[PDB]
Amino acid sequence: LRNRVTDRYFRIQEVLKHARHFRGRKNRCYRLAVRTVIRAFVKCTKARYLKKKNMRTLWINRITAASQEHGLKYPALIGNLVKCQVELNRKVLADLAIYEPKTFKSLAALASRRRHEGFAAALGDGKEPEGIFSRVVQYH
Amino acid sequence: RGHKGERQRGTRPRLGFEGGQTPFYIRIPKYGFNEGHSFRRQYKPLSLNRLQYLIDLGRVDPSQPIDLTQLVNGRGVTIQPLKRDYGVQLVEEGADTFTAKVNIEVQLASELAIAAIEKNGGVVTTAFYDPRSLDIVCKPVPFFLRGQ
Amino acid sequence: TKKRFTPPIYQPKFKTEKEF
Amino acid sequence: IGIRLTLPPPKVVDRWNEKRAMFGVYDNIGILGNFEKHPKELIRGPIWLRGWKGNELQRCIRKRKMVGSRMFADDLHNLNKRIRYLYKHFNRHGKFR
Amino acid sequence: ISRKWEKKNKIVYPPQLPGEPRRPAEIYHCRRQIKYSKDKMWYLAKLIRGMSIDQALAQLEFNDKKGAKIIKEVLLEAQDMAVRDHNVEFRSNLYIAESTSGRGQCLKRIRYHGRGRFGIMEKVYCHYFVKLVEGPPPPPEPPKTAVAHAKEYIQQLRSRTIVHTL
Amino acid sequence: NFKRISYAKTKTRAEVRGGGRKPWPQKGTGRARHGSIRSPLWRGGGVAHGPRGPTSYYYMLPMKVRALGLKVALTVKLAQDDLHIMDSLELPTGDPQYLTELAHYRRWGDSVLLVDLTHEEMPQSIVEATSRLKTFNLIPAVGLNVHSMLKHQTLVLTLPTVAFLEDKLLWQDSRYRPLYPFSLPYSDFPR
Amino acid sequence: VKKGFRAAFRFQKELERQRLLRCPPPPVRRSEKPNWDYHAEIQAFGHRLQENFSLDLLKTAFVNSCYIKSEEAKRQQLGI
Amino acid sequence: LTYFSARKGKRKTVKAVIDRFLRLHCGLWVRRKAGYKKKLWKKTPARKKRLREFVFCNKTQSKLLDKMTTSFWKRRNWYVDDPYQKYHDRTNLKV
Amino acid sequence: TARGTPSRFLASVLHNGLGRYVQQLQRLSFSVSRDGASSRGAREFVEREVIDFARRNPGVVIYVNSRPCCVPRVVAEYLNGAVREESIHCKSVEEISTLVQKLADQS
RNA sequence: GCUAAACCUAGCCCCAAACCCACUCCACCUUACUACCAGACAACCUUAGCCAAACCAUUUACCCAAAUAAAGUAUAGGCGAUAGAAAUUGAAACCUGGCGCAAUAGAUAUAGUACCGCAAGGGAAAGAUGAAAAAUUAUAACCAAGCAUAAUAUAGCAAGGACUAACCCCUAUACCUUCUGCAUAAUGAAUUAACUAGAAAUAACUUUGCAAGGAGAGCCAAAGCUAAGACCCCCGAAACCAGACGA
RNA sequence: CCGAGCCUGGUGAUAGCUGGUUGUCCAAGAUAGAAUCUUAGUUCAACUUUAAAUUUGCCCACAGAACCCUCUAAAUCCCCUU
RNA sequence: CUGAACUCCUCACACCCAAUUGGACCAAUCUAUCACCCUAUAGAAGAACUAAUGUUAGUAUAAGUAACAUGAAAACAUUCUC
RNA sequence: CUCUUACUUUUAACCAGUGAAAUUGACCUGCCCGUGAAGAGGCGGGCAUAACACAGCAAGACGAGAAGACCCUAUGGAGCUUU
Ligand SMILES: [K+]
Ligand SMILES: [K+]
Ligand SMILES: [K+]
Ligand SMILES: [K+]
Ligand SMILES: [K+]
Ligand SMILES: [K+]
Ligand SMILES: [K+]
Ligand SMILES: [K+]
Ligand SMILES: [K+]
Ligand SMILES: [K+]
Ligand SMILES: [K+]
Ligand SMILES: [K+]
Ligand SMILES: [K+]
Ligand SMILES: [Mg+2]
Ligand SMILES: [Mg+2]
Ligand SMILES: [Mg+2]
Ligand SMILES: [Mg+2]
Ligand SMILES: [Mg+2]
Ligand SMILES: [Mg+2]
Ligand SMILES: [Mg+2]
Ligand SMILES: [Mg+2]
Ligand SMILES: [Mg+2]
Ligand SMILES: [Mg+2]
Ligand SMILES: [Mg+2]
Ligand SMILES: [Mg+2]
Ligand SMILES: [Mg+2]
Ligand SMILES: [Mg+2]
Ligand SMILES: [Mg+2]
Ligand SMILES: [Mg+2]
Ligand SMILES: [Mg+2]
Ligand SMILES: [Mg+2]
Ligand SMILES: [Mg+2]
Ligand SMILES: [Mg+2]
Ligand SMILES: [Mg+2]
Ligand SMILES: [Mg+2]
Ligand SMILES: [Mg+2]
Ligand SMILES: [Mg+2]
Ligand SMILES: [Mg+2]
Ligand SMILES: [Mg+2]
Ligand SMILES: [Mg+2]
Ligand SMILES: [Mg+2]
Ligand SMILES: [Mg+2]
Ligand SMILES: [Mg+2]
Ligand SMILES: [Mg+2]
Ligand SMILES: [Mg+2]
Ligand SMILES: [Mg+2]
Ligand SMILES: [Mg+2]
Ligand SMILES: [Mg+2]
Ligand SMILES: [Mg+2]
Ligand SMILES: [Mg+2]
Ligand SMILES: [Mg+2]
Ligand SMILES: [Mg+2]
Ligand SMILES: [Mg+2]
Ligand SMILES: [Mg+2]
Ligand SMILES: [Mg+2]
Ligand SMILES: [Mg+2]
Ligand SMILES: [Mg+2]
Ligand SMILES: [Mg+2]
Repeated sequence: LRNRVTDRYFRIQEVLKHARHFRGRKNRCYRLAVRTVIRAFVKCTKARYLKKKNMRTLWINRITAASQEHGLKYPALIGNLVKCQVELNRKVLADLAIYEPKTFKSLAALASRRRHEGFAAALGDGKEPEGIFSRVVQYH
Repeated sequence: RGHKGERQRGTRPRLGFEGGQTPFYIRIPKYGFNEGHSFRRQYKPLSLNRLQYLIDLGRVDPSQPIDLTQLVNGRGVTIQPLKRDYGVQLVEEGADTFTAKVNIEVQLASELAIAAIEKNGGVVTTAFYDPRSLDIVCKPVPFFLRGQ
Repeated sequence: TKKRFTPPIYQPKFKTEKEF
Repeated sequence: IGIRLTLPPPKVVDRWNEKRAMFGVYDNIGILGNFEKHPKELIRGPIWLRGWKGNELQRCIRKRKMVGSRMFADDLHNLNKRIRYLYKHFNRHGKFR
Repeated sequence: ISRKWEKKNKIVYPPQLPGEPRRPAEIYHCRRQIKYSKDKMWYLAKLIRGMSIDQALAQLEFNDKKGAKIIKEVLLEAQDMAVRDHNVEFRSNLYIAESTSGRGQCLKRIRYHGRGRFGIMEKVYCHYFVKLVEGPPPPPEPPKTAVAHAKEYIQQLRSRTIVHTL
Repeated sequence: NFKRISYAKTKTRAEVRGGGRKPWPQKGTGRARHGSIRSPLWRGGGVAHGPRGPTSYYYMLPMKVRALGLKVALTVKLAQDDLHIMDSLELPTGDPQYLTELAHYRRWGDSVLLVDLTHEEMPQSIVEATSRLKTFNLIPAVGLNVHSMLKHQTLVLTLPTVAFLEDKLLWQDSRYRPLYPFSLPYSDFPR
Repeated sequence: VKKGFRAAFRFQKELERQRLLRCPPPPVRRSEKPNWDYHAEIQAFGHRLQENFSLDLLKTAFVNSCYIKSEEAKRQQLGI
Repeated sequence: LTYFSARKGKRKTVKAVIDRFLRLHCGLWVRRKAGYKKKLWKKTPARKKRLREFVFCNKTQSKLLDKMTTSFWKRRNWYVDDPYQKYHDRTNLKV
Repeated sequence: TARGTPSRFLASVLHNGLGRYVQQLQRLSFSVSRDGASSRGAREFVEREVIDFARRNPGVVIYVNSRPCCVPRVVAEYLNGAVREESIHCKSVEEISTLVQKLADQS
């Protein structure tokens, strides 16, 4: 009994369908396409890490820009918002800067206020009571 | 198959070859463990336990003389004349519980096996069969079909 | 170094003789 | 290229032809027939393969032994050469020793 | 081999409605197995694309290439065929809608080299395809002007969204 | 499979016509090195690992296993209401339509295996009817086998056949291990 | 020529998809396509919308004057 | 080793093994010590006694010797008055 | 990959769920062979599951068609005009139940 | 839109059976195919070597008249590699079939022709409508590479993430083989189609049967025995020897 | 292509040497040595894998392991508990 | 403050080591029986190719590149030049 | 040769006809320094940079061609010599 592959055409089309938008002969020549298609799929897999990384870099750049408009550096805003128990993440903070500029100025003002309270406390010797915005809500 | 060498290509040395070191199976001195093995007489053991068990199940009849034919026809012993078997040796295993009275013809019998049969009123005889005779007595029907 | 020569091999004629 | 552009002619199989209908009959010729005939005697084919099985080297040796004297000169030469090649392969070449 | 170009002159369209615009006549003609290169023939076919039938014939009559005479011969029989069999009123009212060359069936021959070596020589053949459409030749495209560039640039600026956010 | 003999065969590189000479020198030509034009790499060359027939597939299940299989097939037919016992296979007529109509009326399925005790003593009427049919097949008791029983949806046995099959199949359960082939004379066999 | 039917059948299916894509068929009413029961479709329409429609009124709402005038013309053409 | 003989297509026994080793039915192989007949004048009595011993082979050697012999040599034999009859069967062997 | 395929923005059909939720699945067409082995799981789904599934979804018209077929299929049609064909070849009854429920929940 | 693509027959393979063997007239061992002249010459005679023994030097299976079994036993042997009986035992046997190939397959075969060689010798390729061609203005189209329709716009393994947006932004040192380690300026590869490479004993394991027995004479057996399943590739030297052909 | 012609056959010469070795998916997985005309390879150990059996394995408290001689070394071995 | 495939978070989980080894599936083909717009359960086997300076065929690249060819006029008769 | 120059023919380039070969993983085929299987068009840091022909040139593509002939290895060959 002599067996021969009868559906090789379909096996080839499984790869070439992913190579139609490629440049040059590697969009139609299996030998060439198969290598480039594999590389494309590997890139797609690893890009999921970069997508997350690049998104956060973008948010920090955008938050940095918005903070500077109010005379605040990025680390001062983020650090002091945490000390106020405001857990807004960078994605939302970047969205607020673009579409809710009045709320963002309020957040910038709050961070600036908390930052100044920190300085007053550090300069004092413990005589002063805790700042109004420095008080932490305790949970149990 | 691995990578290169003789083994990937299927050219590794014969079994027993050790790479050039004088092989284990050659460096041992010759000794006559098996010298003359094919000319040694062999006897299939038949214990008194087996003999009694065959009698109790009706596979061997003690009312008639028992010999190699009756034992073979009862599937008590399997004799191989072509493997230098010369018959059955009666072995003493089971003597304490042997109760049957039998007239039995064997090729070899131990002293204690003879005592067991004789204590119970039976007769035991030691009989010699040559290789050809053993083949015929063990399987009579195939012989009769030869016309000799 | 021993003289090394490789002679040319002609292909079968018919392969260049087919007509319409 | 490489794939036919039309469907092949439909496959018509008569499952109840006499050959298929009676397949297997007398396979228990011995068990049900007092063992006068062995089922292997129902096998039809080359005289050196009836009721016997072996690897290609064994088949070659068996055929040369049973019908080698009746083989054609060219066929017998090929058979002798095949036996030599297979002898070398199985006895000297392989992964296991 | 494929011969679809000759079957395009056999398509009968259904009668037009009273208010529909008059459909231009389309005439497909070709010459098969020309002893000439398709690569060289491409240049002549390229030259006359979009030209009127008369302008194409004039350009080809004074070309020095061998293909020019062959194409001119094909164009003239296509023009005659358009009026005779395709109900084209004015023979001059035709323009080259399509003109291209194709590869023909070629022959292989041996070319001898020195030292007993050889090469395989191909005796090249080609096809020429032409489509004639009734009507004046379509006008050429005006060069994109500065106003168009500025309009396109500003359009791209106006389609620009805030990316990766709400 | 036990009686299968495959007749497929191909030629090795040693058996393909020609191929003696080395097609071109080992070195200097710039081409791949080759020893013979009939190598399996070449068009028209030998087959590397093709069929080497004729090839036999003979083997034998233990006699007891083949006997047990017959028992299982009969039980399955009875348990699934596909077994019908007849007193005899005598039909009123030799017309095949009668037998076909009888099976339809009795809801006997598309195909029926008819088993008689002996070939010689089969009634002439049933012989005439079955000879003209394709799904109604008449066999002697010695011809009964698992494949036929599974291929046919209904099994019909005569009462003498039933007694015949019980004797043969139950003999396998109570017998000694053989001393020589059962074809040779024994004390109590045959019967 | 290679043995087998499956690969050829699969290729026929693809040749028919490409043929259809090259010449997309003219669209037709869903009612004209298979698996259509008008009464069942009318009832599901109301249920999807969570509305207790009266099936007599709902059916009339879909009937248009153009469909009635044309339905009558077909009747006259067939002499019914 | 000859895996398939040219005349019979059957595996052959290496007769060098038969000449040197005794196989017990339990699977053990018994050999003599190399050099037990060599230069006894320079060997001590303790060493000479060790050389006279009949000793067993290890698992790896036993597996090799099994492969180098056919099944005939592994059958149970009943030689009359066999010196090694007792050693054929193991006793009180846990795993 | 993303560059090798089309994309769209997250959206709904006629602002679904804003004023009221409307199930988008509108029709289901089963094709189950009477005798095919591949359709065994589809036949068992039609005997006990399809009737109870229709009671829960009165806005979906289910068309069961028994005919000779080597590959049983379910065809889902939605109010927006989308048509989806999903094979149920050799699928178990539980597998088919899961698939059919997924089609009901999609837009 | 071209070039092309697609096909099912020609025949062939392995068995069975059967013993086998031709012829018109004329010409043909001289320079064969040459009507017609003085001769006388006559056939027989151990294969070798590759290869294995990891060199090699004795040695290294080759149908020789019944399947099986005895038995890989007796025996032979640098007692190494390996070689290897017999006595004895004793079965079946109905040609006209195929889980064989289907134009790169299957015979080399359309043919030992064309072609190549002084000679011995080597040795191809390919065909495809239909009931009718005394229907040839006929049988659709759709599919490899290659091109055409339709050249090109900063930047870089040619893609991925994306994006309103092709590109511009960001990330990213082809593949196989071979190596301590290869983007490597180490190997192979123009590309398409087709073809092209893992063969089995010894035991062991797994799943049935029966069980001190198993097995359809042989064999094994101190739970064994029978059956089955499942593991061992492809291409390549320079050589060696025998017999022919060549000044 | 004469350090000894050519063709055919033995012949599928042999090659510890180079090259090649075809569907998907998961899992465990790195390395003391000895001998060898042997070091471009093999066989045995060692390591690694699968199945099976039943019982300790690893980590380690005291106590304990040499004189001769210079660095009176970092440590090791043994080892209950855990 | 930034900063990983570390860790947490929502959901899921057999799903990142060469040689080698164990396991779960599987394209097409043939056969048995089903099935009947292309399948099922089994049995088989010439059973799967991005690589061997692989074999054969087609077509590219180099490239319309290297290279190749016909002394002159005329009435095609003839004459002239060499 | 100092030290080359001029002219003729061929080749050459352009037009027309005919039409090969080795070579080719894919190429969207820059320069500098640095790095790295240790000498980079492809990596890092810089610099440069609309697109596309034709004619030259031979510094690089460890350029093409020939599975290095030198050297070593193989229990691979062969010729020749010999106490
Ligand atoms: K072997
Ligand atoms: K011995
Ligand atoms: K040698
Ligand atoms: K051929
Ligand atoms: K390098
Ligand atoms: K390198
Ligand atoms: K190199
Ligand atoms: K490579
Ligand atoms: K002469
Ligand atoms: K290499
Ligand atoms: K080596
Ligand atoms: K001058
Ligand atoms: K250069
Ligand atoms: Mg992070
Ligand atoms: Mg390799
Ligand atoms: Mg190695
Ligand atoms: Mg010449
Ligand atoms: Mg040959
Ligand atoms: Mg030769
Ligand atoms: Mg060779
Ligand atoms: Mg062939
Ligand atoms: Mg040797
Ligand atoms: Mg004999
Ligand atoms: Mg052929
Ligand atoms: Mg194409
Ligand atoms: Mg970049
Ligand atoms: Mg190196
Ligand atoms: Mg690297
Ligand atoms: Mg490279
Ligand atoms: Mg190299
Ligand atoms: Mg195997
Ligand atoms: Mg020699
Ligand atoms: Mg040699
Ligand atoms: Mg000679
Ligand atoms: Mg002369
Ligand atoms: Mg010569
Ligand atoms: Mg080889
Ligand atoms: Mg792992
Ligand atoms: Mg030595
Ligand atoms: Mg080593
Ligand atoms: Mg401890
Ligand atoms: Mg983790
Ligand atoms: Mg996980
Ligand atoms: Mg499938
Ligand atoms: Mg294959
Ligand atoms: Mg391929
Ligand atoms: Mg290749
Ligand atoms: Mg050039
Ligand atoms: Mg030139
Ligand atoms: Mg000239
Ligand atoms: Mg030039
Ligand atoms: Mg030119
Ligand atoms: Mg190259
Ligand atoms: Mg550098
Ligand atoms: Mg480079
Ligand atoms: Mg070079
Ligand atoms: Mg080299
Ligand atoms: Mg040598």
